Amino acid sequence: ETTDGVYRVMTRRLLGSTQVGVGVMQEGVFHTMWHVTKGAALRSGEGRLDPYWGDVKQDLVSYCGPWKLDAAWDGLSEVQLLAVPPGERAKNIQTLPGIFKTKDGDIGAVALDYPAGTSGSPILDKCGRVIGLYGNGVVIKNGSYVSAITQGKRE
Amino acid sequence: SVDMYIERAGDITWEKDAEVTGNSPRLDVALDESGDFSLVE
Ligand SMILES: N=C(N)N[C@@H]1CCCCNC(=O)[C@H](Cc2cccc(CN)c2)NC(=O)[C@H](CCCCN)NC(=O)Cc2cccc(c2)CNC(=O)CNC1=O
Repeated sequence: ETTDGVYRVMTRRLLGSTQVGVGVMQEGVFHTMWHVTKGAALRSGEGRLDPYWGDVKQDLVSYCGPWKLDAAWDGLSEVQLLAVPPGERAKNIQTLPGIFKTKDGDIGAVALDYPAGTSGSPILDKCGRVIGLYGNGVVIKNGSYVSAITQGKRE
Repeated sequence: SVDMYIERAGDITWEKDAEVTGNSPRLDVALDESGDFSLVE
């Protein structure tokens, strides 16, 4: 129920399902963006995953244990979004990040535009390590999208 | 209540010889205490 990999986050009531996001299972912990689950518990098969750590400002939440993803964008190299869009199989998109310049420093950012339910898809370095999650971003003047490469702290 | 659940969707693997794309924008942004980014204009 916690096998390593990328997962869709789905909701259903009485009718069909909706994909609200995506996340990463690593080292027994499930990692997604806070806005996907709002910190609610997750079903995994017959099991229940409870939120362990989260932070609204970083827009991140981990389940079953503390945040495990610690790889960082090197500030130089191309990256891959492993996009898991609603209704489509996972696909890798390579890009050279831009930069969100903030008063607290620079954050890598990817100019790649996918449906809202792609939120939580992992962004990878060339070793396949997850350097952050896709889906907290901004809309620029022409209506296109730029996502921060959002990474947590592994304590 | 709403059934929020997960389902496996793949292995996490860098793809060699991948489609490379998108630009590299240099944006001035602010981050508020609700986790929302906005453009500084
Ligand atoms: N608008 C374009 N071109 N592309 C986006 C791509 C979305 C990728 C996944 N991320 C999200 O859904 C988050 C949710 C979200 C929303 C609010 C707060 C948080 C948590 N801090 C998270 N979202 C975003 O970051 C952005 C910027 C957020 C700025 C702070 N509030 N929010 C939007 O894009 C809204 C939007 C604006 C204009 C048109 C459309 C949607 C219509 N597009 C779609 O209906 C599918 N595409 C789209 O929605």
